[PDB]
Amino acid sequence: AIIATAFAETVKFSGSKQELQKRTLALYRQFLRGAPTFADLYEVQFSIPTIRTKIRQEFERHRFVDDLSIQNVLYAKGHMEYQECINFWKQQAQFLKYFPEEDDIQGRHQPSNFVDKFLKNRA
Amino acid sequence: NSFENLAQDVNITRSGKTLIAKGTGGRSSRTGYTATVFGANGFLGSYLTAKLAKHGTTVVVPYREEMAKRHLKVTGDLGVVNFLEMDLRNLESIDEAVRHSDIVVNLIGREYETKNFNYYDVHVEGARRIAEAVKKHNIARYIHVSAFNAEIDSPSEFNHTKGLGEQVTKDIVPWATIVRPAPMFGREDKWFLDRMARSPCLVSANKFQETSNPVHVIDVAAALERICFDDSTVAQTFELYGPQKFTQKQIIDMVSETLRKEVRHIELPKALYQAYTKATQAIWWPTYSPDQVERQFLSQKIDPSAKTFNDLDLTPMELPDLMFKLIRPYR
Amino acid sequence: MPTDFPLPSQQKPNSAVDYTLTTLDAVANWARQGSFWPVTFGLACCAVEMMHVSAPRYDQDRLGIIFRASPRQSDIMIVAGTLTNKMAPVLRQVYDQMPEPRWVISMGSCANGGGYYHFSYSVVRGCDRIVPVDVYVPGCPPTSEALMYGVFQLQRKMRNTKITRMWYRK
Amino acid sequence: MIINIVEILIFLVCVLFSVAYLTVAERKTLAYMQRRLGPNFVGYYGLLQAFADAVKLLLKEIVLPKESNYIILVISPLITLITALIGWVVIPLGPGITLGELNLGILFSLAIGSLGVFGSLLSGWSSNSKYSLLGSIRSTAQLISYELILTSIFIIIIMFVSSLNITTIIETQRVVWYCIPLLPLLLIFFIASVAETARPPFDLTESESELVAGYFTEYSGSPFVFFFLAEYSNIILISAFNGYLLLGGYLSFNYSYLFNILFNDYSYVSFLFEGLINSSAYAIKLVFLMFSFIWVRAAFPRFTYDNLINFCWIILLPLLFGIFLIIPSTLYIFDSFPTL
Amino acid sequence: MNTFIIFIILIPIVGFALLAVNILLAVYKPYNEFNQTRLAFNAAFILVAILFLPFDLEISTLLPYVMSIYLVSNYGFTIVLLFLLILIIGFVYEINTNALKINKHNKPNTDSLIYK
Amino acid sequence: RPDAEKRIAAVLESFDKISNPAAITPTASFAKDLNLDSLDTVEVVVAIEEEFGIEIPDKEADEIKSVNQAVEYILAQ
Amino acid sequence: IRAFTINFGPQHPAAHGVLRLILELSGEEIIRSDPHVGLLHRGTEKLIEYKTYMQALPYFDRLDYVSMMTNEQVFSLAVEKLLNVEVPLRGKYIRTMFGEITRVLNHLMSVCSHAMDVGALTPFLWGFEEREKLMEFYERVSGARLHAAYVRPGGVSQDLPAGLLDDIYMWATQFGDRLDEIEELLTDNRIWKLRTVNIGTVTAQDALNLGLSGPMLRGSGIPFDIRKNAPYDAYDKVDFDVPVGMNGDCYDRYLIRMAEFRQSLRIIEQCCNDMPAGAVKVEDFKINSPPRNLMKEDMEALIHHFLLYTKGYSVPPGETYTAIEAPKGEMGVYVVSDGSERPYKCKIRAPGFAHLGAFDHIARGHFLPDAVAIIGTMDLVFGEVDR
Ligand SMILES: NC(=O)C1=CN([C@@H]2O[C@H](COP(=O)(O)OP(=O)(O)OC[C@H]3O[C@@H](n4cnc5c(N)ncnc54)[C@H](OP(=O)(O)O)[C@@H]3O)[C@@H](O)[C@H]2O)C=CC1
Ligand code: SF4
Repeated sequence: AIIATAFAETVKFSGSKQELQKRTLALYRQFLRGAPTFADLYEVQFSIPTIRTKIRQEFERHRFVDDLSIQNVLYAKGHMEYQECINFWKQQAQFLKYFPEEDDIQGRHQPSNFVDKFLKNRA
Repeated sequence: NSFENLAQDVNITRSGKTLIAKGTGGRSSRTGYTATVFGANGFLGSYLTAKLAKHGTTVVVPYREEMAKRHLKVTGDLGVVNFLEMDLRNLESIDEAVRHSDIVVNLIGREYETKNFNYYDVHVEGARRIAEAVKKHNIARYIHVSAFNAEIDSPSEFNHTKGLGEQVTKDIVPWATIVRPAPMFGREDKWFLDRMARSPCLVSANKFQETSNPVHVIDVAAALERICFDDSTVAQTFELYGPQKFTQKQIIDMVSETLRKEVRHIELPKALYQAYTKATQAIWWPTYSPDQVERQFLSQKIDPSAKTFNDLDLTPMELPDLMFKLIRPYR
Repeated sequence: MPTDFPLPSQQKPNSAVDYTLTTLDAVANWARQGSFWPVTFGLACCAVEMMHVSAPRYDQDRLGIIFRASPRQSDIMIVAGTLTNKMAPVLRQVYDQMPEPRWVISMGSCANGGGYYHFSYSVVRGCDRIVPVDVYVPGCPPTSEALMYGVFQLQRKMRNTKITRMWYRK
Repeated sequence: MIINIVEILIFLVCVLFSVAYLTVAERKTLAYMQRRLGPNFVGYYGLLQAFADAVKLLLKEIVLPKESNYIILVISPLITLITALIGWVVIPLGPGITLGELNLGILFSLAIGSLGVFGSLLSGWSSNSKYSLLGSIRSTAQLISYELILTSIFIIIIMFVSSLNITTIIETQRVVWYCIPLLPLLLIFFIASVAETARPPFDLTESESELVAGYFTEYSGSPFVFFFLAEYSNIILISAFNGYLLLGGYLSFNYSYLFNILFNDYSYVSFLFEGLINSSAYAIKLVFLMFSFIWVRAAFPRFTYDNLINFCWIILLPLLFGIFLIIPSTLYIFDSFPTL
Repeated sequence: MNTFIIFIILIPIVGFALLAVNILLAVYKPYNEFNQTRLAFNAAFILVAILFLPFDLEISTLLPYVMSIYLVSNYGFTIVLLFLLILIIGFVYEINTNALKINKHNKPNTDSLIYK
Repeated sequence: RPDAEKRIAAVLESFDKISNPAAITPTASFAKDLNLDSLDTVEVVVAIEEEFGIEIPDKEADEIKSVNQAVEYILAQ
Repeated sequence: IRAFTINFGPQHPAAHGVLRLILELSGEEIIRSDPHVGLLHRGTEKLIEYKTYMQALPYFDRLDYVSMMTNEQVFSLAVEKLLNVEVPLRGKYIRTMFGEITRVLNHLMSVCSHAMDVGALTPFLWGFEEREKLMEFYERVSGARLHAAYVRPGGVSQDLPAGLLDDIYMWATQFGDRLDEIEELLTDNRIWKLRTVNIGTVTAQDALNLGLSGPMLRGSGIPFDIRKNAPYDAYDKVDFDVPVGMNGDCYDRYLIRMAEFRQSLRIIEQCCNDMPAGAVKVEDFKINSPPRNLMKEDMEALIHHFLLYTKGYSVPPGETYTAIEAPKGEMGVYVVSDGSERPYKCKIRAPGFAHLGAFDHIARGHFLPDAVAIIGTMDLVFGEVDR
């Protein structure tokens, strides 16, 4: 097993926060470039800018982590999920994990106050 | 996994039975509503009892054929979906199928006459036969469905008999809740998109200008389930119409612009049109109906004095948003 | 219409039309019973037993069973072995490209209600949650005798298919 | 007009009604070849099951892939079927008894087998998946490459005949068969015979493991009975070719010595019995041969495609040109030249 | 009126009786139910059929000879044997050039461990 | 290329987080003038190359900090 | 730019296994491969930390579901090495010859299944028949068929019937004819010899660098077998030749499997002649159950019979890696004892795991029908590889 697959890289740990930031920026560019491929491949119901506004907000989730190396494991997980989606390795059932909120508007009586929590004793 | 079905947890039903939805609402959970859906193998019924068994209400399913009954098992847990056979004829089977049902609906409507059933059979007579036993058993939240354009008047014997069935449901067990949906569209609908998906002829009258607003079927099912459980639905007629009225030329052009094909057009008048549909009744697989001829000159007659989607906090979707999805695999 | 009518489980032929329809139904169900083409789905400890039915002790060719391992020619599918999270969309897709007079039979105890892996994380808790299964074959090494018996159970169900009698809508 | 429309029906129930029980017979053989019982649940001694196969197969649906032109998936089953069915004219059944006698027999006999490739090449193009296309390529290349040597020994057969009429060959073959002088010809013909049919000493191309569940198209329905029946018609059609132009076609022995003992005069009973025994000699050769195809189908694994093309052009075909140099020479040593 | 011409005409109608019998007897006809860049070859796929044409063609070239072989006694022998002896060396061009070799690049690394 | 920056402005206008769409000058800083982020940078740059269908390398993508540099790069095709 | 890369098998490409397997074909030549395993991956190791060793035993005949008994054996060996107990003499021989009839079964399945995958249909039935004869011999000893609730970590579950040791000899005389018979149409066999002469060469040092073992490593030429290198279970006390191949081809990996029938039959000849007498379980009632004769009579046997079936037996802390020679290869197991009665952790080394891991070092350059003959002689049953 001398040789890798198409997009897989040797994992390597950036010594600085800036080099990590450079890799993450290139990575978001890779997702954003491959995003119209995904809607063709995974045959999804919805549009490409919805994919893009998810890929933005997922990195918005982890914008505010302090550590170098916790962002390093976070980058490696992101690169592996890129590796999955760029091929046929995930299937569209597993691809549509990332949009639970889009496909169905939730339903009647989403509990907001204390009372709607209370009448179904917090679901 | 939460109860987005109910408003609450503890519900006594109208007939006085106590229902406590234990667990957290998922597939393994139990809600407690014993429901019965007549004709559930039909196209509305599959989407209906899917969402109805998604939260673990016990769904009593009466069937007619032993083969099509099978693909509704998968949407329920153990004891959630159950099956039992019946004919519209044998009253004892009606009597049996609703003995413990909290709630019950009947989407029985057949667009063509068999050699054993007519419109007067399966719309006004059989509905009487079943809701009589509903009155005999004090079954709560009885729901009856009729079609759009359900008049007393002649020109479609189907539509002539739908309003007759409405009046019978208003007559006996008189608090029964009547819903009239629009034309419906979904993945493999009955005669409205899959007939428009592939067609060697595509002929009908009117020069393609009958008017309606079609509703996506899952919106009808969610609307029905949100009806099913609350108050403020009892004995109320329900117009369920889509967001914007269409014409057939508009619809078919919206289909063909995504197909990027020449959907054929013949549009010959009524006289030669009728006698060809006359000969199709002797064939066992269902064909276009000779009484579906008449509804082509008819359009969506909306009653203003009814209650919409926005009664129950729902907004259905628009057909132009869905056109890429539903007739995608014919590309 | 009559207020009383016999159930389709309880009805007998009385019209000469019904004798004709019942014999034609018997021919259709009979050709469906004899010729019998499942698809090789088997994947685990529940697949060697599927091959044990093809073995020369408990033959299936004498039953007409043969594994056209191509789901478009298959009548039914034998879900056999355990069923994981990672596989299950492929199971659904293989169920999709099957012709309409189909069935599916759950060979193996993992294949119904999870079995021995009912509490694992990456497992489907029985193939109820994917496809509508009509006969279960219990047994964790679900016996060749039991697997054949499941097929005979399914063939009895095939004898009671009534594809012709339902045109009269009985 | 009346006696010919029955002449074709009796041949139909002689052939089409027999090719089904061929497919039952192959299961019975491979049962006893692998020490198990054949079909026994279905009929009285487990016969008839091809009817239960077909009638079920006629009741399944016409699901069609979205990538396939449906007309093309109508044409290729039909034309492969009717190719292997209109190959049935100048099989001879006794002396001069064909469906239509015509002096160019072998040319029709061989051009319709030449048409036999044309359906299977056309078939894989529908549902234009890359594996589905390249499988049709791999099938058609061997399917022409041994169609060469199948064609190419038919001329050295008629280097003893010099006449294209098929029933002339057997009357030439009364003095001696052709297999018993020309023995290794039979061996290379037998492997060439199972080549042009989809047989798995050689049919690697029906590899479901290699393709995405693809045998050829998995196109099933009453489409499926068409290529299937065409395949098993191809089986005993090339058996029939093997029967007449290489083996004893309808000949058993002299049998005039027996007849002058039995009858005293020509009568319809005498024609009946002689046509019986000629058809039975043809039958016994044909029925040993259909068994031999299974008898080699059982005992051997499949090939590599590299093996298959190496098996055509390097090991078989120069030996075929060696035949082309020795049999005109053996013809040339003696006077020996055949006349029409 | 001859049964020969009846035979080739009746069988497409028999095939139609087997063709439309599914369309009569079936139901539920069609429900809902990457290939970006490459295709791959060697010359061993593309060459077999192209080289097949002269070797198929020479059979039909040799075919008028075998009917008339008694007339061309001891001399059409000589002509056709010259024809064959041209074509046979035409064949043994390719087998020495190995035109149907589809050889593998799975070489076991012939070159040894030359070090330092 | 004439009126290329008009198309660049047409693509750049279609976003959010822009307090002034009329602040699209040919010398508009991304982070400073347009008030954009590090993710907005490659967002608009990939939107540009998607508007043209051309593909760009990584460092030449990384260094474009103003639309002036985009119109500087734009004539690589 | 990349090949038109395929999915090899969703369902039924290689029999007995879900072989999803990415291939990149450039001339019908594999430039590289990538098998995704995980399709059977039940996650059994997460489970076996929550059950007692008493209960944890039939996890492992589910693993490697064509050779159950070596898995049973290797976990019993790991725990007996961990517990510092000793199975008695009768137990050693009975476990030994069951671990060798399971070898007969494993090669009898694997060679014939590989011949079917290639296309030879006749051993695929002639072998499974004799496998049914061996299903019977699993059946008389232990439970049903194909999943034996057998060798315990105390040794053996129970004694034989009264006459299996006779009856297996009546079988063992005729297995030689029934084995040479299938040998007669695959060993010389110019079709098989063509398809398998140098296909997938495995050199020596690359066989070591890929961690391979069993018949593959012994096919490459290195004479290594756990039955004779690091012996156990009276494989010392039973004379037993071992075959060793010459090339790195699949043909040595075939011929060694043909040879091990001839070897493991000689096992049964030297076992059925010299089966001793003695206690078939371990001597004490503190790691396995007392017999049910005397537990209804003795007070002491009940509390052992109860604690072994509520708590189970307590294990000293520590960790072991016991690996033995499965017929697939070296199967290992690495158990980490808490000192409690659940194993704190237990890794398996399934043998086909590294065989699958060594695929695209071997499978480069070969053809796609050649990419099938490579499959079933590294024996990817796929019950092993994921778990
Ligand atoms: N756009 C539309 O199609 C419109 C339809 N509707 C009504 O909504 C309901 C469901 O819609 P849709 O899915 O399209 O139609 P369906 O396919 O559901 O109509 C047939 C269903 O009712 C059953 N049915 C009919 N007659 C009988 C009978 N004698 N005995 C037992 N069952 C019978 C059928 O049984 P089986 O399962 O055996 O076939 C089947 O379940 C219908 O009542 C319809 O009239 C109202 C407005 C719009
Ligand atoms: S039935 Fe038994 S052998 Fe089969 S998957 Fe389940 S546990 Fe495994």
